[PDB]
Amino acid sequence: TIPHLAIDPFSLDFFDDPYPDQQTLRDAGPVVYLDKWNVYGVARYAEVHAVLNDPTTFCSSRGVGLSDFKKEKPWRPPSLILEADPPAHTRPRAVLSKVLSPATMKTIRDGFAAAADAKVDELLQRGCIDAIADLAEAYPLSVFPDAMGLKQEGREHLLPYAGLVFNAFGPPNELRQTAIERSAPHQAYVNEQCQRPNLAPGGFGACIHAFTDTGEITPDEAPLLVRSLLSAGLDTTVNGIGAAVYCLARFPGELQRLRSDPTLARNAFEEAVRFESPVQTFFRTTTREVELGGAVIGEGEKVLMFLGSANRDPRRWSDPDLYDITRKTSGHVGFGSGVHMCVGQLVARLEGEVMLSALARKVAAIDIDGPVKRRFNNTLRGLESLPVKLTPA
Ligand code: HEM
Ligand SMILES: O=C(O)c1ccc(OC(F)(F)F)cc1
Ligand SMILES: [Cl-]
Repeated sequence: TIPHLAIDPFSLDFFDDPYPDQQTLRDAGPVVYLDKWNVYGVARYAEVHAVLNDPTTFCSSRGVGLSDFKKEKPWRPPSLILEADPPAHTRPRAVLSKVLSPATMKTIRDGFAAAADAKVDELLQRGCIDAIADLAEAYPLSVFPDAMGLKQEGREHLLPYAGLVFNAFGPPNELRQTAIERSAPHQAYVNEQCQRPNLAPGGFGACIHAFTDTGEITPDEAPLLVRSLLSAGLDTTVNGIGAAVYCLARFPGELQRLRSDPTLARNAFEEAVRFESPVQTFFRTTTREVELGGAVIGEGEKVLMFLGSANRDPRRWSDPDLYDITRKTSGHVGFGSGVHMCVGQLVARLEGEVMLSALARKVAAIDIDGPVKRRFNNTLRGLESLPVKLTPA
């Protein structure tokens, strides 16, 4: 009843061009079995959305990577939010929601926008730049560590640590094994920065620790919640902004529409998140036997959700393979859906908006002018290098 496929969604060939295999996964059936890793897969929008929105049946506390925490030791102590189910999930989630709230966004928006404008002005002086290292990486590095309250020393550990976290959700392939082999110095740095004395006043980290007297979290929960922001808060935005710039570079007609109305910046970023889906995949684990799209899945089974495939499913989207900055993007699953839906989405959207606004106002053309190099990661989709020429407006 359930089709069995040999596709390895964590192979370099798949990462290099996932779209044919993602159509094969969608068209084989609503539920497939991936023989390579002994997991179920759902690649259509309908089933991905259904799984995300039944956290009781499709839980997160047994891990959202391939590894089942009931069978293996987690590579690091479980996240108190990402790798927790209700009710344990609920109060840590509420704390992060209030730490990354609209009021916080109002306090940081002016500085984030000034840094975006400054970066684009700087890049225009150089003309030919690498849109990854010099923009998608450089801009988040210029605002987010400071917004966390991190000291300057050791920030070079942040992107390596994030690459490790996202590789570690994958199966035990070479990408994951190599990441873990090199992890010790990055874990040491990150864990140390999570302690209250090491987080500067008024930043996200200090605000988490300040919430430890309301009865929502205790002081011993705050370091791991800081760890969540140091795991998820930087490399995601790097690949979100990189996706948006890559989209504008490939689709000059959409850059031209964005220039003509810079208030489309926020939706142009949201559409880039749908179109590229920088966070490609997450797993759930079934807590009971369950019927999903005509399939009977037993208890204790891993289910792989293809978020990027769901965001390209023609059953849900018109012209899914087109980048359209005025698309009605509401409902895409690039930030997830339901109780775990990205708690940092207001930070991600703020960064993406102000960067695309700066480009819209200052840049007339974005032309790829060198070899494009892809970066391979078990969970993240994005580029290693994107050489572009920026023409000033
Ligand atoms: C374009 C940028 C981003 C994308 C595409 C993205 C994607 C996602 C997705 C798909 C989830 C759902 C995980 C699941 O269902 O298991 C999630 C959750 C989460 N994200 Fe984001 N994220 C981004 C930026 C950020 C930022 C900037 C932060 C923090 C500053 C952040 C922190 C988190 C946390 C802590 C969770 C776990 C929430 C929970 O389990 O309740 N993310 N993200
Ligand atoms: O809590 C954490 O450590 C954590 C780590 C990664 C993560 O990934 C993404 F969902 F994509 F943002 C979310 C949360
Ligand atoms: Cl760690």
